[PDB]
Amino acid sequence: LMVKVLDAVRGSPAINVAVHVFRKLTTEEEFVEGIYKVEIDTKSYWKALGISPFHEHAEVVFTANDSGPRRYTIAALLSPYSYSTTAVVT
Amino acid sequence: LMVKVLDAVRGSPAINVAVHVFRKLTTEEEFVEGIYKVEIDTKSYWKALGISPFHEHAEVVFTANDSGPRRYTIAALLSPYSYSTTAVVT
Amino acid sequence: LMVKVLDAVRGSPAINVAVHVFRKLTTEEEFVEGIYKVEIDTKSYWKALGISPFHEHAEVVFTANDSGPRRYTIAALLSPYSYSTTAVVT
Amino acid sequence: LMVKVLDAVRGSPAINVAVHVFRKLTTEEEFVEGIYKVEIDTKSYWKALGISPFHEHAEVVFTANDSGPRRYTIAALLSPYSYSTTAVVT
Amino acid sequence: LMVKVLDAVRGSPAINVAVHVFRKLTTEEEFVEGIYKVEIDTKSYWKALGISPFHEHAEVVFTANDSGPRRYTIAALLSPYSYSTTAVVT
Repeated sequence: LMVKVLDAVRGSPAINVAVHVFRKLTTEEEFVEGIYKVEIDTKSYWKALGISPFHEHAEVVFTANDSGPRRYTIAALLSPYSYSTTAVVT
Repeated sequence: LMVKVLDAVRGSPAINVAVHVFRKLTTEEEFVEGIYKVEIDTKSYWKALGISPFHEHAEVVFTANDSGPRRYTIAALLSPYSYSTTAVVT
Repeated sequence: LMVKVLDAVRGSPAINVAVHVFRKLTTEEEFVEGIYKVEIDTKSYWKALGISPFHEHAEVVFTANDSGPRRYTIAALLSPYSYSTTAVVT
Repeated sequence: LMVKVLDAVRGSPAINVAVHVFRKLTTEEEFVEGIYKVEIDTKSYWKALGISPFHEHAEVVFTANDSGPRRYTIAALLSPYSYSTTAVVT
Repeated sequence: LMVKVLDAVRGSPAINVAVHVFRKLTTEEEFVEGIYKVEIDTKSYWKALGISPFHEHAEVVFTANDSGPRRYTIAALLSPYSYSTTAVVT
């Protein structure tokens, strides 16, 4: 096994490189999560409550209200640039 | 095995490279999640509650209300550029 | 095994490199989480409450209200640049 | 095993490098969390309450109110730059 | 095993390097948390309350109010620069 990336560079590039080499209730093992990973406004309400939740008798009301004014302005996500003009105006 | 990417570069490129080499209740193992992964406004309400939820007797009302003003303005996602003009105006 | 990244560089590049080499209730082992990972406005309300929550008798009301004015202005996320003009004006 | 990154550099690059080499209720072992990890406005309300919470009889009201004016202005996240002009004006 | 990063440098680069080499109720062992890790406005309300909280009979009201004016202006996060002009004006 032998990988080679970007051996010779002349100039001024804008580079995003990720080299991953692998050789060989909730269970996760022998992994990698989130190599260049972006989460914007990620919501998780109920996750992995437990072994025995709400088992015998339960009266549950679940109101999830996502509202209100929300502005997300991203000029560049995971987007390298060179000799470029990036601007957000208002 | 031998991979080769972008051996020689002259100039100023805008590059997004990802080289992945592999050699050989909820269970996930020996994996990779999210190489250049973007989640915008991702919602997960109920996930993996548990072994015995709401087992015997349950009275559950589930109201998921997604409303309200929401503006997402992304000029570039995973989109490299060179010698370019990127702008968001308002 | 032998990896090689960016052997020779002449100039002024804007570089984001991540080389990962691997050789060989909630359980997570032998992993890596968050190599160049961005979380903006990430919400987790109820997670891994416990072994026996709300077991016998429970009266639970769950109101999750996400509202209000919220402005997120990011000029560049994980986006290196060279010979570039980046600006956020208001 | 032998990795090599950025052997020779001439100039003034803006570099973000992370080399990770691995060789071989809530449980997490033999891992690394947060290599170049950014959390902005991360919220976790109830997590890992305990072995036996709210077991016999519980009357719980849960109101999570996220509101109010909030401005996040980040000119560059994990985004190195060289020969560049970065500005936030108001 | 032998890693090599940034063998020869001529000039004035702006560098962020992190080399990690590994060889071989809440439990976490044999790990590293937070290599170049940034938390801005991170909130954790109830975490790991205890073995037996709210066990027999509980009347709990939970109001989490996040409001008010809040301005976060960061010109550069984990973003080295060289021959650059960085400014925040108001």
